Amino acid sequence: TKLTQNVDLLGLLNWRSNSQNIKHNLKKLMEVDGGEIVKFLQDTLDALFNIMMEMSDSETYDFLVFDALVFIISLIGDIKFQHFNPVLETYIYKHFSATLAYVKLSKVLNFYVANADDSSKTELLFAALKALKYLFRFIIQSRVLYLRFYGQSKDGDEFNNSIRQLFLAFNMLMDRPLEEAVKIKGAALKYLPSIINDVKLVFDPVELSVLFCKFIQSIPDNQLVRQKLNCMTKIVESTLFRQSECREVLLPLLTDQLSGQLDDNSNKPDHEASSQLLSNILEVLDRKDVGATAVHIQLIMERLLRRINRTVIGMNRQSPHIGSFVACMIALLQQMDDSHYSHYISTFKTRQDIIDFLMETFIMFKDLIGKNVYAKDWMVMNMTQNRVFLRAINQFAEVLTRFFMDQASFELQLWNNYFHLAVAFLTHESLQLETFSQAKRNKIVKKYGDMRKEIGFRIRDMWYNLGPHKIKFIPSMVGPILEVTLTPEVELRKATIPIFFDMMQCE
Repeated sequence: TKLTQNVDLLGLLNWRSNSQNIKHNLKKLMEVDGGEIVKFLQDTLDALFNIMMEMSDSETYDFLVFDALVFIISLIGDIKFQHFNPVLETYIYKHFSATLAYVKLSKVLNFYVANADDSSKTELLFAALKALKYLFRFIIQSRVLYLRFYGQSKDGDEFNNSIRQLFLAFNMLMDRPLEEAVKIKGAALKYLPSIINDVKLVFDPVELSVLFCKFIQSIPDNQLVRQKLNCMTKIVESTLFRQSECREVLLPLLTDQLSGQLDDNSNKPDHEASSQLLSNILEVLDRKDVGATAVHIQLIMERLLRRINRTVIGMNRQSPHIGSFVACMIALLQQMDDSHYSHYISTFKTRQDIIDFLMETFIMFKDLIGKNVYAKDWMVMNMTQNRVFLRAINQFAEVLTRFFMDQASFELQLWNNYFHLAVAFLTHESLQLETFSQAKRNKIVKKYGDMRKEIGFRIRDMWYNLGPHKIKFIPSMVGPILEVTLTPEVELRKATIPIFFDMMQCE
């Protein structure tokens, strides 16, 4: 476990006397075995730093050493080599002693990205794309080491610049024709968001946000849809916990790309990745102490609901992962508050437009409750979505009231649809269902109450409020009110039968 079989390594150990073959040894490093390396890799790192504080004037050696360490870390990525990382970070954060190397390293990266069209530099590029996370971690450590060693950076600004220009070269690669490096472009988008949680330390988070923003617009906007979605997933994942000052600026970009995903009619395959976004975004929104988001959920509401309803009427087919999108929209309006329904979801364009939107939503709810997308074993989340339907459909009852009694002296037909939903929802989850156990009864009751009670009371009181237009309704609507009157409970049945006498007197 100490004995080593290699000449390149050993000569580099006394590179101080092998000051000549440093170039040669470096040219010979690409075939040094991983086992040969791992024994004293950190020691190679220290010798490497000695080289870089001394012989930086051989920026040829900067390239060579750079690719050598990239080869080292790419080696380290393997399952055979996942295990040294504790030693790695220990050295990086206890014995790493490089101060200005990070400048040189970012510099070499910028060279490589600049010289990207060269096929000989392509693989060095792509390997660096793989190792970006460690590369940046080391550049962080070297930079902050320079910082403490010098107290502060008189020129940290030009460092931030280094970041920006390097980003710009990246941007123009994405502007460059795809056929050059389509693979490495995907690899880029994949591995860049690694660096951001380390960018946190030494940077303006808003600037990083807008950086990746510009990056995203730089995409050829008919390519790498799955790839870009996974990338932006890794973005939304991290540093969105540092919410307010990246949320607000990333978010519009996020909506742009997902709404491009919305309706192009090539949209069909990305469904999965769109679902991941939709999910992660709003669930971290519900992640409590990330910050205040009611406005933010408000925005997402505004410009994604009619969208997603259309979507899942198109995602309609039961066989696919439609249910995931269901989870999305429910959780949405679950978190999202009544106020926000009132905000603009109440406040759409010319009235008949919102009327059409509502009728679509209702016939969707009918498509949901009838033919639930669930195997009846997820009754937990099933009951929950019952709750959110309860709440949302309530709020829709109130909007239809506040805008659609005889103040709108007319336009009273849609309520047939309405009450169909009202009952069809009411038309399951009955006494025998809880009867599966007493535990089943009481679990449902304690956790949830008896939703049927207030469902009935809502239909009841809105029936009262329906006004003398009831005459337009009775003979048709008499169907459903028997289901509710037949409801196996006691109370709401007592509150429900009088409806008979009510339209009895109206007629």
